[PDB]
Amino acid sequence: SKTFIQVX
Amino acid sequence: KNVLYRR
Repeated sequence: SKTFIQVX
Repeated sequence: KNVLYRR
């Protein structure tokens, strides 16, 4: 269970 | 850290 948030 | 931030 992983979440990847793209920041710039 | 289950939430990883991708620069």
